[PDB]
Amino acid sequence: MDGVHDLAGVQGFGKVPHTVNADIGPTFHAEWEHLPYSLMFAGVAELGAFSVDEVRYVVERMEPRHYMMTPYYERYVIGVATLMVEKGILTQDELESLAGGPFPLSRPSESEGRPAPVETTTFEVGQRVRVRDEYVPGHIRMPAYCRGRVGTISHRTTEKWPFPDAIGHGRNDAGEEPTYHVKFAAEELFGSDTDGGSVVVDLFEGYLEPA
Amino acid sequence: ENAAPAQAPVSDRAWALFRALDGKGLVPDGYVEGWKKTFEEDFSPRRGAELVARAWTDPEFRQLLLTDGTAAVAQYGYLGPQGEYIVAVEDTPTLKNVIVCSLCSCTAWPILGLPPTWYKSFEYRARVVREPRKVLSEMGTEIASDIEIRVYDTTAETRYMVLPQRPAGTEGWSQEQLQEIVTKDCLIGVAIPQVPT
Ligand SMILES: [Fe+3]
Ligand SMILES: [Mg+2]
Ligand SMILES: [Mg+2]
Ligand SMILES: [Mg+2]
Repeated sequence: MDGVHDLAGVQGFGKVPHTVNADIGPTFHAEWEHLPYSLMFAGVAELGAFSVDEVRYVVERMEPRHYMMTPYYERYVIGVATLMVEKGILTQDELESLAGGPFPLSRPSESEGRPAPVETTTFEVGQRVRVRDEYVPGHIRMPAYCRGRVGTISHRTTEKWPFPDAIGHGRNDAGEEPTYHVKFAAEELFGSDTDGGSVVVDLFEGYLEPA
Repeated sequence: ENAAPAQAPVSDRAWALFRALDGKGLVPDGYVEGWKKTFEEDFSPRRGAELVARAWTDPEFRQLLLTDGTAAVAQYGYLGPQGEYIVAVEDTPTLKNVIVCSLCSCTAWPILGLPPTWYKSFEYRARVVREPRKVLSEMGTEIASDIEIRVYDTTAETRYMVLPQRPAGTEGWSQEQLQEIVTKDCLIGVAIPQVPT
């Protein structure tokens, strides 16, 4: 999904709000902040209501201006609540009644997702690959900066996982794929407009093709 | 036009979500409280620091950590949620590694701790992939022009830690002394371990 959450390479932001080894304060800065992650795990591990991929996607589905003005932990409160409503576990009415006011949720999905790709290649370390020139309206774990770009395999994972574009929509056809650490030259991604060296993206097999 | 939607206070919304689920018997006794304790006390960069200090003083462990991070971390019992498949990346005299999750906040929780607010910032997520030298400089870390900066974007299930270079002036230090100078920011890759004057 080409949403505003795909921030890598966006220009116009100011300084990162940190200097090295500065005090970051406690793990949680408010008494509610442990709830989003804890309730995510309740949903995933205890209820079996959704996957972690579905949580990433529901946050991507926040209305774009809403996403951009919402603190991190609050995005997950909104995301988890949205999934609970979508899965029929909770109603928005009861959330708003308990909250004592408005509790707007993420927007409905506009894609049913897609299956794990039928035809893929097992790549080897050192091989040149290109990120498939594909557009996916639902969940995908490919940041747009690498779409259609060429890099070299530095690692093939020894484990395999469900294809995000499927599991992120709760589909039954996510299969399993390894992922690949694909190293791109900075200039491949940003031309002359970068001060970096290389960028390594961890890409599912189904996002790749031989160069 | 472009206005924020009406919303109840975030604390009220977050607790409403808890109460709605808890009131239906869907949250086990002490469940969120247990996670809070895990997040605050167990998931910690002190663990990553222990791993780095060991790698610095044990060539055999260093090689295991760099080839099978998961197995190395498992020896200490530090595998966990968001830290099940670990890859450690080695800084060298010509290579500086830095970690980000540009798409959200993905972090090796059990060994780095939960990500700090700044790591989740739109500024870091947008900028470090494209201008890591300037970002690090602004944060207080100068990387010379000849050192290649390599940014790892945490886009799938691999969870990363940086193994920084061991600084001069630490020869013969104990593992405890070495651990002390490996900070959370060293493990993320935005800082270099510092030796007191
Ligand atoms: Fe993330
Ligand atoms: Mg975009
Ligand atoms: Mg030495
Ligand atoms: Mg001594």
